Amino acid sequence: PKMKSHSGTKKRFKVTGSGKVTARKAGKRHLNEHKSSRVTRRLTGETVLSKGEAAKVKKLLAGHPGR
Amino acid sequence: AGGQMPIHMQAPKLGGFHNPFRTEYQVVNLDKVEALFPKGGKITVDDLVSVGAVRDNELVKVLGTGELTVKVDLVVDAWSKSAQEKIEKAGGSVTK
RNA sequence: GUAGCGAAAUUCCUUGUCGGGUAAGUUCCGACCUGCACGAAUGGAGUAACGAUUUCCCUACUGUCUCCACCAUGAACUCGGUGAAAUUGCAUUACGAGUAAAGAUGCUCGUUACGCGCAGCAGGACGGAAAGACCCCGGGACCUUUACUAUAGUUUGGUAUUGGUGAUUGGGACGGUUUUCUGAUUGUUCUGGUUAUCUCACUGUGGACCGUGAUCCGGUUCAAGGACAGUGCCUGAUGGGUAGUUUGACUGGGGCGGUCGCCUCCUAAAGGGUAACGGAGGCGCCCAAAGGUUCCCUCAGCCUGGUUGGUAAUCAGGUGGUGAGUGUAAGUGCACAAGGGGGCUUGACUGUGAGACUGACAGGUCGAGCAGGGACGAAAGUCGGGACUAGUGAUCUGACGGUGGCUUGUGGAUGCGCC
RNA sequence: AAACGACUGUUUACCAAAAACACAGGUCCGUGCGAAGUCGUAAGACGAUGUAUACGGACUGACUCCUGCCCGGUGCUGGAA
RNA sequence: CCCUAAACCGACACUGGUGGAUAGGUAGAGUAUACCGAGGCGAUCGAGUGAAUCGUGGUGAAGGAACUCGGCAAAAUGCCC
RNA sequence: GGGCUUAAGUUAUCCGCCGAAGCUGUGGCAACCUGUGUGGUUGGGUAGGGGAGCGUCGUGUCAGUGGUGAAGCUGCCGGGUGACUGUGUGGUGGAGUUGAUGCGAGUGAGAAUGCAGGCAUGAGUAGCGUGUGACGGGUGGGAAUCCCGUCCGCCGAUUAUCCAAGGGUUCCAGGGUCAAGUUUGUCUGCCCUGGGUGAGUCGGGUCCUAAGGCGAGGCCGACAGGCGUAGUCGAUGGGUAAC
RNA sequence: GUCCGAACCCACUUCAGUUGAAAAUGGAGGGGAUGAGUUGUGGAUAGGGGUGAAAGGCCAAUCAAACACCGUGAUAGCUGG
RNA sequence: GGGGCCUUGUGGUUCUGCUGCCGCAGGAUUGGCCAGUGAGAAAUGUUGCGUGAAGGUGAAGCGUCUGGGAAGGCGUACCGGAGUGGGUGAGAGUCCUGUAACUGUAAGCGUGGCACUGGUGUGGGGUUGCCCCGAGUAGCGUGGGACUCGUGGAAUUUCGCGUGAAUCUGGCGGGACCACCCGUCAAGCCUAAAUACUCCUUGGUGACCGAUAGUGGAUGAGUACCGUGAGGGAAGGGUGAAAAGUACCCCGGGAGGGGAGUGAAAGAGUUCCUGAAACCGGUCGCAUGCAAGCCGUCAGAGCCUGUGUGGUGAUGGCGUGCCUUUUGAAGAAUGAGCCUGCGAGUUAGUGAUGCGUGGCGAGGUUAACCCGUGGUGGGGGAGUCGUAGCGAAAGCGAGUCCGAUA
RNA sequence: UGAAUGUAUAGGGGUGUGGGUGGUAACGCGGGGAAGUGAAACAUCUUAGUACCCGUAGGAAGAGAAAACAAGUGUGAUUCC
Ligand SMILES: [Mg+2]
Ligand SMILES: [Mg+2]
Ligand SMILES: [Mg+2]
Ligand SMILES: [Mg+2]
Ligand SMILES: [Mg+2]
Ligand SMILES: [Mg+2]
Ligand SMILES: [Mg+2]
Ligand SMILES: [Mg+2]
Ligand SMILES: [Mg+2]
Ligand SMILES: [Mg+2]
Ligand SMILES: [Mg+2]
Ligand SMILES: [Mg+2]
Ligand SMILES: [Mg+2]
Ligand SMILES: [Mg+2]
Ligand SMILES: [Mg+2]
Ligand SMILES: [Mg+2]
Ligand SMILES: [Mg+2]
Ligand SMILES: [Mg+2]
Ligand SMILES: [Mg+2]
Ligand SMILES: [Mg+2]
Ligand SMILES: [Mg+2]
Ligand SMILES: [Mg+2]
Ligand SMILES: [Mg+2]
Ligand SMILES: [Mg+2]
Ligand SMILES: [Mg+2]
Ligand SMILES: [Mg+2]
Ligand SMILES: [Mg+2]
Ligand SMILES: [Mg+2]
Ligand SMILES: [Mg+2]
Ligand SMILES: [Mg+2]
Ligand SMILES: [Mg+2]
Ligand SMILES: [Mg+2]
Ligand SMILES: [Mg+2]
Ligand SMILES: [Mg+2]
Ligand SMILES: [Mg+2]
Ligand SMILES: [Mg+2]
Ligand SMILES: [Mg+2]
Ligand SMILES: [Mg+2]
Ligand SMILES: [Mg+2]
Ligand SMILES: [Mg+2]
Ligand SMILES: [Mg+2]
Ligand SMILES: [Mg+2]
Ligand SMILES: [Mg+2]
Ligand SMILES: [Mg+2]
Ligand SMILES: [Mg+2]
Ligand SMILES: [Mg+2]
Ligand SMILES: [Mg+2]
Ligand SMILES: [Mg+2]
Ligand SMILES: [Mg+2]
Ligand SMILES: [Mg+2]
Ligand SMILES: [Mg+2]
Ligand SMILES: [Mg+2]
Ligand SMILES: [Mg+2]
Ligand SMILES: [Mg+2]
Ligand SMILES: [Mg+2]
Ligand SMILES: [Mg+2]
Ligand SMILES: [Mg+2]
Ligand SMILES: [Mg+2]
Ligand SMILES: [Mg+2]
Ligand SMILES: [Mg+2]
Ligand SMILES: [Mg+2]
Ligand SMILES: [Mg+2]
Ligand SMILES: [Mg+2]
Ligand SMILES: [Mg+2]
Ligand SMILES: [Mg+2]
Ligand SMILES: [Mg+2]
Ligand SMILES: [Mg+2]
Ligand SMILES: [Mg+2]
Ligand SMILES: [Mg+2]
Ligand SMILES: [Mg+2]
Ligand SMILES: [Mg+2]
Ligand SMILES: [Mg+2]
Ligand SMILES: [Mg+2]
Ligand SMILES: [Mg+2]
Ligand SMILES: [Mg+2]
Ligand SMILES: [Mg+2]
Ligand SMILES: [Mg+2]
Ligand SMILES: [Mg+2]
Ligand SMILES: [Mg+2]
Ligand SMILES: [Mg+2]
Ligand SMILES: [Mg+2]
Ligand SMILES: [Mg+2]
Ligand SMILES: [Mg+2]
Ligand SMILES: [Mg+2]
Ligand SMILES: [Mg+2]
Ligand SMILES: [Mg+2]
Ligand SMILES: [Mg+2]
Ligand SMILES: [Mg+2]
Ligand SMILES: [Mg+2]
Ligand SMILES: [Mg+2]
Ligand SMILES: [Mg+2]
Ligand SMILES: [Mg+2]
Ligand SMILES: [Mg+2]
Ligand SMILES: [Mg+2]
Ligand SMILES: [Mg+2]
Ligand SMILES: [Mg+2]
Ligand SMILES: [Mg+2]
Ligand SMILES: [Mg+2]
Ligand SMILES: [Mg+2]
Ligand SMILES: [Mg+2]
Ligand SMILES: [Mg+2]
Ligand SMILES: [Mg+2]
Ligand SMILES: [Mg+2]
Ligand SMILES: [Mg+2]
Ligand SMILES: [Mg+2]
Ligand SMILES: [Mg+2]
Ligand SMILES: [Mg+2]
Ligand SMILES: [Mg+2]
Ligand SMILES: [Mg+2]
Ligand SMILES: [Mg+2]
Ligand SMILES: [Mg+2]
Ligand SMILES: [Mg+2]
Ligand SMILES: [Mg+2]
Ligand SMILES: [Mg+2]
Ligand SMILES: [Mg+2]
Ligand SMILES: [Mg+2]
Ligand SMILES: [Mg+2]
Ligand SMILES: [Mg+2]
Ligand SMILES: [Mg+2]
Ligand SMILES: [Mg+2]
Ligand SMILES: [Mg+2]
Ligand SMILES: [Mg+2]
Ligand SMILES: [Mg+2]
Ligand SMILES: [Mg+2]
Ligand SMILES: [Mg+2]
Ligand SMILES: [Mg+2]
Ligand SMILES: [Mg+2]
Ligand SMILES: [Mg+2]
Ligand SMILES: [Mg+2]
Ligand SMILES: [Mg+2]
Ligand SMILES: [Mg+2]
Ligand SMILES: [Mg+2]
Ligand SMILES: [Mg+2]
Ligand SMILES: [Mg+2]
Ligand SMILES: [Mg+2]
Ligand SMILES: [Mg+2]
Ligand SMILES: [Mg+2]
Ligand SMILES: [Mg+2]
Ligand SMILES: [Mg+2]
Ligand SMILES: [Mg+2]
Ligand SMILES: [Mg+2]
Ligand SMILES: [Mg+2]
Ligand SMILES: [Mg+2]
Ligand SMILES: [Mg+2]
Ligand SMILES: [Mg+2]
Ligand SMILES: [Mg+2]
Ligand SMILES: [Mg+2]
Ligand SMILES: [Mg+2]
Ligand SMILES: [Mg+2]
Ligand SMILES: [Mg+2]
Ligand SMILES: [Mg+2]
Ligand SMILES: [Mg+2]
Ligand SMILES: [Mg+2]
Ligand SMILES: [Mg+2]
Ligand SMILES: [Mg+2]
Ligand SMILES: [Mg+2]
Ligand SMILES: [Mg+2]
Ligand SMILES: [Mg+2]
Ligand SMILES: [Mg+2]
Ligand SMILES: [Mg+2]
Ligand SMILES: [Mg+2]
Ligand SMILES: [Mg+2]
Ligand SMILES: [Mg+2]
Ligand SMILES: [Mg+2]
Repeated sequence: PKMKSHSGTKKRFKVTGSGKVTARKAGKRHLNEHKSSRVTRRLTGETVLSKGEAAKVKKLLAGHPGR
Repeated sequence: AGGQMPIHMQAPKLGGFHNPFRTEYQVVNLDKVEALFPKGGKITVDDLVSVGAVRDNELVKVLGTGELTVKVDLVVDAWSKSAQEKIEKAGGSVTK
């Protein structure tokens, strides 16, 4: 049978043109008042995963190209 | 992950949405057009770019990375501004 | 906490104390009350009779014993027949003092010992038999309850079954008395609450009759109820009656106690890092100034003089470099002040981030330069909160504001996305 | 002679026969009969071919003398501004 | 045909369990017990041998619970008038 | 440990030797690096990673081979760095199977208190299930254990006799001694063959009902089903004619 | 629901057995033995249920939820191989 | 849309009543386009085909050699629309059974199809005044279920309980809802084929098993046996080509053996092919009764043998099992009495992701299915991956996104 | 024929007209409907509408001739791949 892809991984991770795995930075959904604009700038970007985490995400995606 | 909140839970969900009616433009470049129609392709068409390679039964947008030293009449579905500018500079045209 | 009872089937201390019994009595039985922690239908205190119940004593009686002996028998033992069992890494399987996974037939150093049988005894082979029940850890089961979430049942009201006619009580329709109105209303319709009636709805019932010569059942009828009850659906309450489950870890075993994230110091062995239920403390804030900027100032202590006034309030002179101070722990800092004061302000900005620091990662931290638009300063310039480092919470889901990217035939709407 | 249970009985087949259970007696609560209670989805049935001197539940446990104070908590019963 | 069993229930040709009927004599209250009757059996490995020891019985000087957690077991008592 | 001071004790110092799978010499194997004439470095190893193989079975193809003896089994003589092996040589055996090269695996066992069978160990050991047998004669290949007889002992509210339940041919006669019988056995409740059970009255049915079961219709229940009327069964009882 | 005591029913003590004669018995005593007695035959109650003079006892020789089959090759961060 | 209202049209008529002495309908052998045993508003005899169940025919070899036996060897011929097998005393194309090919089928309830009989039967155009078009239904509310959708922005669909419509200028659907547009006409019914399956029947097949395997079952197998019952549930295959199964004699009561016969073989004698290991013995060689032994190993005398290598081994040195699990085990931690057999990394996906290798290459590749009853081959490009990325997306595009066209 | 009873029905008496009963390996349709398991606990969810069960077929069944899709043209019953 076909292998299903992981739903959370589908919704959370992207794969770039060069095979890099990127996610959205965590920690900016709420409780933003005490955070400086510098902290929000650090948390508003797009993070590139480490090699091990990227391999795990690629295993979780059943060939799904990411969101 | 051993009980630690796993990456696929700690990372925030990329939100957004998908366009239900999004169409994807098969793209051909001026490098490829020049290479596959070197003898000054007079009137290239969707069928001609398909017999070369455009993956037919799709819209056949033409993009403009290249030089296009020849004169060519593209007759395709949509084109980029730089591609159009290069085409009229070389002396060709686009249609549709 | 009464009557009564009490070192008791209850008394920890405890062999309480006294008295009886014995030559000697932690037991006994009668008392004391100092009841750790009696007590009146989970009955209190008694009680003739009863007890293969528990306890103490006397007598009789005895191999229970001093202290065993002897006799006969079923096994044991020899011969003939028949003929298992658990167990089993191995074998030509000594002792001593050692050594080693800390208890050796098997290793070391020594000592002793001819080969093989038979009857015996149980010190060892950590002997055999049962993948320890005790303990802990994982799972399960059943039990309990004011654990959680449900549920049968019981119960509430609505509504359907469900109709007829009334009164007695509230809200309008509605005009046309009042006085559209603070206040009164009536009639003409409409709609709630409550309540009493009526009866080929219904009740599964009391009598009679018939199916039938049947204590079932049904039908007819009478009586009694009666739109109630019953039942369906919806709904609130109740519900260990029942069901599924949860009930953390660390820990010099576990339990109890304590602890769990963040910050500072020491341990920490002069980079960084470094554990213990190691040694000390803090944090879950605060401040519209205690932020920004610009200019100005120097403290604490000590000595002397001085109304109230004293060690110490305010004042003067002298001395005094950090020992004062710092919103808040501690350290590193800060007198060039980052400490004290005045002026003007909102940078406690928007768009950014070269380049680095630090973590397994999520992440945490610093940051030049630039644009916009400001504050302060004559300018140089400084300003993306606070001398620095704690004052915090990923994701999910939902919410508000803005934006308008998307919207399933189109236009809206609605929903979503983005910030 | 003391403790316990009044007694005869009953009980852990296969480690406990007892001071445990039962018991006669006692009290409280429920039940007006299609009873309450119980089995069952229901019809039915037991209760009972019984009718409050009965039936069901609870605790106590022959007999003698007795059974005190507390309704704040919880439960039950009644009441409904 | 077996049938208070070698034939049934116990895996056995198993010192266990299995309902009913008949059931004489003497001693005796007796269907207890002893020895016998009607009738039936000698039991399904034997032969020996004074070992220790274990089981099962027997007797015991003087003492008489000194035993032991405890008079456990045994002994004594026992019937009729 | 023996023993040692007459050091074989301590200490300073000198001269020798012993001593490892270390080093060196010699011979073989292997991995890697290197310019590729040389040479250099390396080769303990659990978990584990990489590489290259042995053996078994099936199978495509080619070459074959086999009663002048395949497979299997079992000796001897050999071979390889290993799993293993000989195209050496016998024995047993009686119908298949070898080499090359591919292909496919139910492809390798010493452990799982593993499963099945066979067989050891304990061991000629414990036991042979309450007891009283003795003798004379007989039978027989064989007799404590079979038959007959005589003594003796045992049971006798049962070790007797007859039923029910249950069993099912064990009953009788004759033949038998592999197995079974806790020994032996000529014997048997065993084996083999044949035979044996006679009812108007006995015990049941043809008669009766109890508890209880089933239950025409029926009532109840989503279905499945529950209950129950009329009935109809059901002895452990009633009724019923022989000694 | 008297007394002593056989049958009968029981199971208090002790010894033996404990690879037993026996997966609970045997020897010696012991309790009840006209009663809430005991026993034969047939029947009824069934597994979250039965029944229980109540021990969580018993329900076909292991019952804090029987047995058989099925879901099923349940699952096991554990032990073994 | 239909009914109605009309302008016409019914198969050529014997020539009946009614509507108007117009027309309508019954009528009757006869055409007849047709249509038929089907779901089709229906269902009743005679004639044309190859066959299934049984059968029939079915080609073509001898001679020598060794052997118990020829299918083997050697020589030499034949058949083949037949060389697929399986038998026969060993390995057969021509010995047997068959096979190829052809043929028969009477019969079937036969069956399938055809002809005949026989049975059944037209519309087109206009019109809209009117009439009809499936009701406790659709909807709505509520409590549940199914839809990717787990109550939600909740369409569509469904059950219980309430409530309850329009009906053509109408109803429903197009994911709340409304409008328009597009589609469609629910609340009546029947419908072959492609699809699923095998207790059975017939034929065939297997890099499937070969008696601990394969069914539990190659045999009295759901049997023996166990359980009250539901239920559980085995083990045991092989003489030889042919019984020619050992006449007769001897020891023995027999059992068993010894002679002899049968047979190629009897050490193939029925417990019978082959006959391994554990295990149990006889014989021979050496060692062993002064010795402390994880049982071996290295050194090594003597003896035996010499089939000149082998067997044995006095005596000396060194030396604490295997596995598991462990910081650490000879361990007095676990498991194993012994041998033989059996017993654990598999398989399936046009799964995911690497690598090796082969093909093709800016292209690669098919899936279902169709053809090949002749297979493993050919077709099939629907799809799918590569061919452009960036963005939540509109979109833009070698750029894009955040941003101010920074 | 017609009860109570008036209509009449229930019922009763004929007649025998037709059908039913039960079995069956898989496949079908309609309905009822687990748990172990997974989620490293667990309750939503999962397992799974699976196991099992009830009713009921046929040689196949079910479905089926648009109150359908589509999205601007169009497709034209259902089933299956
Ligand atoms: Mg947000
Ligand atoms: Mg902010
Ligand atoms: Mg956590
Ligand atoms: Mg005292
Ligand atoms: Mg005390
Ligand atoms: Mg005293
Ligand atoms: Mg009181
Ligand atoms: Mg009280
Ligand atoms: Mg008390
Ligand atoms: Mg009392
Ligand atoms: Mg008292
Ligand atoms: Mg008393
Ligand atoms: Mg007693
Ligand atoms: Mg005395
Ligand atoms: Mg003896
Ligand atoms: Mg002997
Ligand atoms: Mg030590
Ligand atoms: Mg020692
Ligand atoms: Mg030693
Ligand atoms: Mg040794
Ligand atoms: Mg000995
Ligand atoms: Mg001995
Ligand atoms: Mg010992
Ligand atoms: Mg032990
Ligand atoms: Mg134990
Ligand atoms: Mg254990
Ligand atoms: Mg246990
Ligand atoms: Mg639990
Ligand atoms: Mg249990
Ligand atoms: Mg109600
Ligand atoms: Mg109501
Ligand atoms: Mg009234
Ligand atoms: Mg009335
Ligand atoms: Mg009235
Ligand atoms: Mg409870
Ligand atoms: Mg509970
Ligand atoms: Mg669970
Ligand atoms: Mg835990
Ligand atoms: Mg502790
Ligand atoms: Mg712990
Ligand atoms: Mg440091
Ligand atoms: Mg350091
Ligand atoms: Mg550390
Ligand atoms: Mg300052
Ligand atoms: Mg702020
Ligand atoms: Mg940077
Ligand atoms: Mg920090
Ligand atoms: Mg600026
Ligand atoms: Mg200025
Ligand atoms: Mg500050
Ligand atoms: Mg400041
Ligand atoms: Mg979550
Ligand atoms: Mg659409
Ligand atoms: Mg922003
Ligand atoms: Mg007293
Ligand atoms: Mg006392
Ligand atoms: Mg008593
Ligand atoms: Mg009493
Ligand atoms: Mg008593
Ligand atoms: Mg009893
Ligand atoms: Mg007992
Ligand atoms: Mg009473
Ligand atoms: Mg009632
Ligand atoms: Mg009654
Ligand atoms: Mg009491
Ligand atoms: Mg009160
Ligand atoms: Mg009170
Ligand atoms: Mg109240
Ligand atoms: Mg008898
Ligand atoms: Mg017996
Ligand atoms: Mg028997
Ligand atoms: Mg007498
Ligand atoms: Mg007697
Ligand atoms: Mg006699
Ligand atoms: Mg007899
Ligand atoms: Mg016997
Ligand atoms: Mg002797
Ligand atoms: Mg005596
Ligand atoms: Mg004497
Ligand atoms: Mg004496
Ligand atoms: Mg005397
Ligand atoms: Mg005396
Ligand atoms: Mg004493
Ligand atoms: Mg003493
Ligand atoms: Mg005594
Ligand atoms: Mg005595
Ligand atoms: Mg050396
Ligand atoms: Mg070396
Ligand atoms: Mg060397
Ligand atoms: Mg190596
Ligand atoms: Mg080395
Ligand atoms: Mg390894
Ligand atoms: Mg040959
Ligand atoms: Mg072979
Ligand atoms: Mg090969
Ligand atoms: Mg294998
Ligand atoms: Mg083996
Ligand atoms: Mg075995
Ligand atoms: Mg032996
Ligand atoms: Mg002997
Ligand atoms: Mg012995
Ligand atoms: Mg002996
Ligand atoms: Mg003996
Ligand atoms: Mg005897
Ligand atoms: Mg005898
Ligand atoms: Mg005799
Ligand atoms: Mg006698
Ligand atoms: Mg007598
Ligand atoms: Mg008979
Ligand atoms: Mg016979
Ligand atoms: Mg027999
Ligand atoms: Mg006989
Ligand atoms: Mg014998
Ligand atoms: Mg005989
Ligand atoms: Mg005989
Ligand atoms: Mg009769
Ligand atoms: Mg009856
Ligand atoms: Mg019926
Ligand atoms: Mg009768
Ligand atoms: Mg009868
Ligand atoms: Mg009495
Ligand atoms: Mg009896
Ligand atoms: Mg006892
Ligand atoms: Mg004992
Ligand atoms: Mg008495
Ligand atoms: Mg019964
Ligand atoms: Mg208890
Ligand atoms: Mg039992
Ligand atoms: Mg349970
Ligand atoms: Mg499952
Ligand atoms: Mg498992
Ligand atoms: Mg273990
Ligand atoms: Mg022929
Ligand atoms: Mg030939
Ligand atoms: Mg319609
Ligand atoms: Mg709708
Ligand atoms: Mg709804
Ligand atoms: Mg759903
Ligand atoms: Mg709806
Ligand atoms: Mg729409
Ligand atoms: Mg249909
Ligand atoms: Mg088999
Ligand atoms: Mg074999
Ligand atoms: Mg076998
Ligand atoms: Mg049976
Ligand atoms: Mg031959
Ligand atoms: Mg042979
Ligand atoms: Mg054999
Ligand atoms: Mg053989
Ligand atoms: Mg010697
Ligand atoms: Mg030694
Ligand atoms: Mg350890
Ligand atoms: Mg060991
Ligand atoms: Mg050992
Ligand atoms: Mg262990
Ligand atoms: Mg072991
Ligand atoms: Mg084994
Ligand atoms: Mg395409
Ligand atoms: Mg049928
Ligand atoms: Mg669950
Ligand atoms: Mg779970
Ligand atoms: Mg788990
Ligand atoms: Mg159909
Ligand atoms: Mg059509």
